[PDB]
Amino acid sequence: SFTLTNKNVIFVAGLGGIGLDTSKELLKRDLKNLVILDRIENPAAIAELKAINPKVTVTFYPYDVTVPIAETTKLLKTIFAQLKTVDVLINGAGILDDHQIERTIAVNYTGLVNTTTAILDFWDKRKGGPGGIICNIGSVTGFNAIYQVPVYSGTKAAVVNFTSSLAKLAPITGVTAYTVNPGITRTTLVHKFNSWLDVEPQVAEKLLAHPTQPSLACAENFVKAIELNQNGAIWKLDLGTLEAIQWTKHWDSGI
Amino acid sequence: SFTLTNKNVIFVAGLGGIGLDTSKELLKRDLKNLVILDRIENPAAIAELKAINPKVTVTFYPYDVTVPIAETTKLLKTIFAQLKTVDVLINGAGILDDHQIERTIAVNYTGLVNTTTAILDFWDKRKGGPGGIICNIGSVTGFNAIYQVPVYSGTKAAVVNFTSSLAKLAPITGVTAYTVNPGITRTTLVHKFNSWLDVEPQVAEKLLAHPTQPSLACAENFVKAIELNQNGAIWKLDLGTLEAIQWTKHWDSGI
Ligand SMILES: NC(=O)C1=CN([C@@H]2O[C@H](COP(=O)(O)OP(=O)(O)OC[C@H]3O[C@@H](n4cnc5c(N)ncnc54)[C@H](O)[C@@H]3O)[C@@H](O)[C@H]2O)C=CC1
Ligand SMILES: NC(=O)C1=CN([C@@H]2O[C@H](COP(=O)(O)OP(=O)(O)OC[C@H]3O[C@@H](n4cnc5c(N)ncnc54)[C@H](O)[C@@H]3O)[C@@H](O)[C@H]2O)C=CC1
Repeated sequence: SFTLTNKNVIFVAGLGGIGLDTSKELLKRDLKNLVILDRIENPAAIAELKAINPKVTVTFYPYDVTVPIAETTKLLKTIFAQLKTVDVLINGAGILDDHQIERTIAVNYTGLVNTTTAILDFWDKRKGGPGGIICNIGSVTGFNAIYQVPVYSGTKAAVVNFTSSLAKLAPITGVTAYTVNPGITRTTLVHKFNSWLDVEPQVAEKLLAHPTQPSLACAENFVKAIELNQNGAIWKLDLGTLEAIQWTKHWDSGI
Repeated sequence: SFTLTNKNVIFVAGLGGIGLDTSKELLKRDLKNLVILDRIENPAAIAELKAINPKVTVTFYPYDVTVPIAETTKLLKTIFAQLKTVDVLINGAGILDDHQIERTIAVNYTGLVNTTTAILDFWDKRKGGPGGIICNIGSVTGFNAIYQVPVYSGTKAAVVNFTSSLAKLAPITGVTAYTVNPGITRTTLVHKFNSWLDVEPQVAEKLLAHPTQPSLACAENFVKAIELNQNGAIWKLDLGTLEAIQWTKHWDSGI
């Protein structure tokens, strides 16, 4: 059975609203190492995380997912030299700002793809690596968009589809994967944000008038999903529950 | 009832395998103008297109969809100075090469989004424009991936999701939209191509063992879908036919 006990986890975007709560939730278990990679530099959050569980070593490295893949490789080299093995990679970076088209795509899709691609060099069983687990943070918008943020939603559709494909490639690579797709979660991401071409200037207000869940509840279900360790899962973390999507079979390549 | 008669159409990627056949099919109708934008330079094809229908004016402009949006704006300014009005925009650029991660995303999703965003400056009714129609070329891989090209399939998932959102924004912008999503079509795109991290080196050979359709049949159904002019349609152009797809409602924002 899978357990987080004595595991080495890399958490990209571990200091954000959902990230920090998920990091705190993870530290209730006796991981060996929790390595947080983020562009947020918050020494006080790191101090808090180090204080939760004395049995876990918490390390922070500054990281911007939009750098070229060679730079990600350089940092992974440093982290694998420090840890030797990495069991789980959580790719959680995301921005919500449809005024930033290039950056939305670079952070939410390209960066996630590149960190995954870069860690496959250390883990791919075809290269003699040990395999690994990838947990990608998608979004319910990858199933059905928030149409007022069309660019963002399309990036999340890409993450869901890409992750489902990674899971189908597990037999070849040895790396399993799944998405955790939160519903609307109360963080700074959704407190105030820009709709594409300002189609809906009151998008944040309108969205937050409907049901949401706190980041603590999302984090609880995020770690429960990790512990279930189900390759190919399309987990939905909405309104405080943990559910899973049955993706519609519209077409099949035959291969 | 919508008609292509006397319309002005901009077709990005109108000279490729599907593109050129669709351009020929469009010229069976009495368009006012067909403006082909592509990075392919094929003067013989442009002369051939001009000769199909003497009532239509065919103009070619070299164009690479990966340029920054301000460049696309400069080109569109020129086309609107040339023709005054544009009725339909077809975004059809695509590459299939999972060894080119950044370029696959830049061509298949970012470029499409940018051309759409640039033309909205001219068409958005909130900018005093006349509205318009956007036809985006997706792919069946946006419904269900070819998992051996996970980066490409994710880009197409993004196009389908983004286009659906454009259609929901029509009441605000005046710009309607739909995707045409071909199944496997016999063009040079699929004769030989690279899988992500070479997970499947014989991906083209394996895929081509399964059913494919001619690009001419795809083109016939592409123009039929344009003539149906259904805002929000998700068209599947597979095995020589045209069918709508009903997208599953897994989640709803409430707005
Ligand atoms: N809050 C919500 O309603 C939902 C959030 N999501 C996703 O959850 C994840 C976290 O979102 P929240 O915690 O709500 O937002 P947030 O804004 O508090 O956190 C975003 C996280 O991404 C990191 N990040 C952003 N750009 C980065 C870059 N270039 N390099 C490295 N890290 C970068 C931030 O520093 C932070 O760790 C994102 O992937 C978001 O798209 C999914 C669905 C719902
Ligand atoms: N052939 C197939 O099985 C399928 C094709 N598709 C899509 O259909 C479209 C056409 O593909 P095919 O005709 O089969 O392949 P193709 O390789 O013959 O045509 C690709 C087209 O995209 C253009 N393009 C590529 N990069 C560009 C750039 N940077 N700027 C401007 N134009 C650029 C090419 O010059 C050409 O017009 C693409 O969007 C492709 O993803 C969708 C599903 C099935």
